[PDB]
Parts: sequence; structure tokens; C-alpha cells
Amino acid sequence: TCWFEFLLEESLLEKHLPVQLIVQFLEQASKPNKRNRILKLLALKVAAHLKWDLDILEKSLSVPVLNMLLNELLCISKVKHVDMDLATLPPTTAMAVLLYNRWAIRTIVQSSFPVKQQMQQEKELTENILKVLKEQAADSILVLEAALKLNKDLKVKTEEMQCQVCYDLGAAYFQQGSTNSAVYENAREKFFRTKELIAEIGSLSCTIDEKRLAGYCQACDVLVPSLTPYSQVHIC
Amino acid sequence: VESVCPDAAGAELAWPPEEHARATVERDLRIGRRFREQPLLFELLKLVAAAPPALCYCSVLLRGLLAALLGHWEASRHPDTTHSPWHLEASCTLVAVMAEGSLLPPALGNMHEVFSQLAPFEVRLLLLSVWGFLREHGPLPQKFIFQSERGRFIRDFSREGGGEGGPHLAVLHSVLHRNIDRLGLFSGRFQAP
Repeated sequence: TCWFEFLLEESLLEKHLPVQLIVQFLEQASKPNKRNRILKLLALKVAAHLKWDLDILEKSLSVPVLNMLLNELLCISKVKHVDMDLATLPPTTAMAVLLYNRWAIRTIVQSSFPVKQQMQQEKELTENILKVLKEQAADSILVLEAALKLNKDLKVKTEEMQCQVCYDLGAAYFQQGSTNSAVYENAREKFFRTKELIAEIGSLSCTIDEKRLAGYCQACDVLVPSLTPYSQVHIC
Repeated sequence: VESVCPDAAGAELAWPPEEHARATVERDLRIGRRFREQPLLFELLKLVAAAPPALCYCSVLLRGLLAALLGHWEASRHPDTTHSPWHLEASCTLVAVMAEGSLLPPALGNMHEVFSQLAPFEVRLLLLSVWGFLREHGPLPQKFIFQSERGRFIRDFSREGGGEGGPHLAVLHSVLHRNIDRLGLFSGRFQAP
């Protein structure tokens, strides 16, 4: 039950049947080639054992460790994201690219969320990553929009992935809506699309916050109306 | 001001940096205790705020109450704000008084309604945003232009420059986004127009 033990055997990960393993493997691999490659492969394998659930990895793993894991996934998958268009790419590479874009847009959305107030280096790295993704947020938004539009087709349901990516796009537009009120229309459209998709599929599988989606829909119904005495009073 | 905060070591109307709050903990806590003991003080604050320029002269009491509320929310370990009813209502009523005296913009003045659905650090950051706005603008009578058509002084935040809370509304909107599962229906109170 340590970093050294996992690197020895190639089958003890099956006997273990995780996020602590992710952070340990990433810290060992990034410490100042075959061993690093094996550690990265093991980290990707155990990460895939969680069905690539972005919520658990985001809440457990920090910004730089998750960024390094996703960068390793992209490096081993495809090796610029805007021009790929996810048309002729293999489904694994396309899903990895859209997952990376979804994580990036979630982190840039979550970075504005207020929070209660080695460590300095980690904070500097997180700030640098946030600035870099700020410089490339439009590319991620365009890639997510293209992936949502290109619903051609392990393998999961296309509807669930489209709903997740359009929910992330709507959250990003709502975050961007503070500066410009015209962005809220796109946020409202994306939230309506993801609500319709969730109602149509009815499958837990992936997993989204129902209360947060309801709050987003309520906020969009009053920001861009296009009932309660509250809303009647505001509208009139 | 003479009855509540007689020392008036910081009698200047404009607001000082928030780092000065820890320098006058005793005076601001005394002001907060006086407010808690006498509920009539808020009523006189609203009466003063009825005249627009008069609330500028209450800026010392306003800053003391804001600092006391900020310190309590710093020391508030409760997951919500309903466990401290007096402090929550004092923040709400202080924000209402300041907005009523036109010391805060309407977009940044509707912030007290969502105080009850927030954990202590969100409302602390919000009151810090109020302090920051009153630092950038300041409750000063000369910003009030006497409108002779109706005979009432008018504080034009549009003419002040960034008076609608340019950077100050960013914190409020971030708080709304974080708690969108509960603050979705209140988004109409914080719109730019």
C-alpha cells in the first residue's frame, strides 16, 4: 500500500479492487524515463477505473495534479485542439480531448467561486495554469461546441456526453454572462438543451447536480425570460 | 455619532483601508454592542438616510458596524448564518440603510436580501465589497447634487464613474454563481440596469 509497491507488480491494481494513488503517482513522476512512463501508465489506468468521473477527481485532486494527468492522457492519445474538429479522430482520442476541454472549462468556472481563506509553489503553478487557460478559454468553448454539434457516435451513450458537455458550456456562459448580458441567451439555450437531454435519457450512469441545474434554469428564466409572486413582481 | 461613537478618532467621512479595522477593534466592538443593546439606533440611521446627504455624516457608525459584522463573520464557525440572527439582521439593515442613503448602488444595494441564504464567509466577502465600494467612492456630501426641481439632493452614481459597482459586483456575482442552486431566483435583484 505505497508508491513503491504499486510500481513493482503489473497486476496488483486488480487486487486493490484511488485518488490518493493518483496524487502519489503524479508526485512521484514529477519529482525532480521507463519508471516515469510506468507510473504515468498506472495512474491513467487507475484513473480510468473511476469511469473518468470529473467531479470526484476535481474535488479530490488539485489543479496541477489533474492538469498533469490530463496532459499525459492527451500526450499518449493524440498529440491545436480547435483545428482537430473531432471529425476523423478516433473515438478514444476525441473523448479524451472533449474531457480535457470540459475539465478546463470547469476549472476556469470554479476558479471564480469564492473559497474560505511547497504550498507557495503549488499556488503559483495553479495561478499560471489559470492564466494559461484564460488565454485559451475561447478555444475550449469552441471545441466543446463542436463536440456537442458533432454527435456522430470505452464507449458510452452519445446523449449523456453531449448533455454533460453542453451543461459545462452553459455554466461557462453563465459565468461569462456577468460581464456581457448577451451571453445569457446562450447559457439559457444550453441549460434548456441539457435539461431536455436529462429528461429524455433518465439514466443515472453521466451524473450531474439536479439542484444546480434547477437553480440555473430558474436564474435563466428571470435573466432572459423571452408564476411565483417573486418573478411576477420583478417582471412587471 | 456623538452618542454612539464619541471618540471619533476616524471622523473622516471617506472610508479607510480594511486593514485599519484590526487597529480599532475595541471601538467598533463597542459600537456593535451599543447597537445590539439599543435597537432604536437603526431606526435613527434610517431616518438620517431619509435625507440623502445626511447619511454621509454617519459614515463612522456605518464603518464601525460593518467592521463588527465582518469580524463576527470571521469568527463565525457555523455552516450557515441562521445561528447568528442579530448579526445577520444587522448586516441586512446596515446594507439597507447605506443603499437607502444612496451611498451604495441599487445593484450592490439588493445584496442584503440574499444574506440569509449564505454561509458566513460569503456575506463577509460581500460586506468587504461594500467597504471597498465605500472606499472607492466614499460617503461624501459633495457628491450629492441638489436637484432644485424636486428639492432633494441626488447621488448620481453614473456620473461618479463606476458607481454601479464595476469590480464590486464581481464578488456578488461569483457568490451567486457558487450558490446558484439556492440563489437562482434572486438573480433579478443584481442586474446591471
